[PDB]
Amino acid sequence: QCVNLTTRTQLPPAYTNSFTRGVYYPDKVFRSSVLHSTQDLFLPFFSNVT
Amino acid sequence: NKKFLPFQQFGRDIADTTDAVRDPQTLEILDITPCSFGGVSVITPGTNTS
Amino acid sequence: GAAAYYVGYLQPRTFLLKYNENGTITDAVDCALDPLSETKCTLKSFTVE
Amino acid sequence: KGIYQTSNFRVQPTESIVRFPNITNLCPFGEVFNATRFASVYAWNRKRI
Ligand SMILES: *[C@@H]1O[C@H](CO)[C@@H](O[C@@H]2O[C@H](CO)[C@@H](O)[C@H](O)[C@H]2NC(C)=O)[C@H](O)[C@H]1NC(C)=O
Ligand SMILES: *[C@@H]1O[C@H](CO)[C@@H](O[C@@H]2O[C@H](CO)[C@@H](O)[C@H](O)[C@H]2NC(C)=O)[C@H](O)[C@H]1NC(C)=O
Ligand SMILES: *[C@@H]1O[C@H](CO)[C@@H](O)[C@H](O)[C@H]1NC(C)=O
Ligand SMILES: *[C@@H]1O[C@H](CO)[C@@H](O)[C@H](O)[C@H]1NC(C)=O
Ligand SMILES: *[C@@H]1O[C@H](CO)[C@@H](O)[C@H](O)[C@H]1NC(C)=O
Repeated sequence: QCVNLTTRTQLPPAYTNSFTRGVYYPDKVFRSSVLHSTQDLFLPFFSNVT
Repeated sequence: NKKFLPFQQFGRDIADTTDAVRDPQTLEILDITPCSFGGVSVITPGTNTS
Repeated sequence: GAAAYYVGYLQPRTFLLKYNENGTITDAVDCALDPLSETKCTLKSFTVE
Repeated sequence: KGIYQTSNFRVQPTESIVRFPNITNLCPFGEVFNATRFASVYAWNRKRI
């Protein structure tokens, strides 16, 4: 049983910059002193994040 | 001396060849180095004389 | 209380990653931010002369 | 007469070794392939081995 917490539907959301965040390890292999190019669903740098 | 993270098993170099491997029984990291190395040249004075 | 959360959206992009001596990821480059970032991504070097 | 380059110095393997994890139990071949009732195609079942 849940009783509605808020009546206000939405407020105008404001966004900040995600400076160089959200980088994840693409594979489970170890690399040292290596510059590696990989394609995946990464988060764009300097993006708009709510 | 390489320290693999718990989720990693193999290691690869810039040429994508396997370089470090974790022993699945003793959990120690080992490096793989090729067996062939070094140049060889032969000096002959001609097969018609010696 | 006092809590804040942030949501961003992923997108198919190519990255170039700097791997440390101990195996950590210390830096990365977005290859589509600007022409400078693209030329870094193609030249495989974090410094462009 | 002259000096000629040949193949690089080769060392032949002397032994062969195998390193597999210490595993003793046998895989559930009798409850995956030999089950009494299978799942429907629209609600197929997925099992971890
Ligand atoms: C497979 O066998 C090896 C060797 O018998 C096991 O290595 C043992 O690891 C434990 C964990 O610290 C040590 O206390 C023992 O001394 C090791 N054995 C020997 C003979 O030194 C290994 O653990 C086994 N694999 C698994 C998954 O248990
Ligand atoms: C799958 O289950 C059947 C049972 O219906 C197994 O068949 C029996 O297997 C035992 C062990 O080999 C034999 O002694 C019996 O004679 C078999 N029954 C018949 C009617 O022949 C079968 O072995 C099982 N298969 C697996 C891979 O576990
Ligand atoms: C509030 O919760 C009640 C509980 O039944 C529900 O009937 C009502 O639709 C809710 N108000 C909304 C969704 O605006
Ligand atoms: C995010 O979008 C707003 C407009 O909705 C814009 O004003 C702001 O500059 C954007 N942030 C960026 C581009 O980092
Ligand atoms: C080299 O050997 C061949 C055959 O043995 C001979 O015909 C030739 O004269 C030799 N060359 C010299 C310079 O002696």
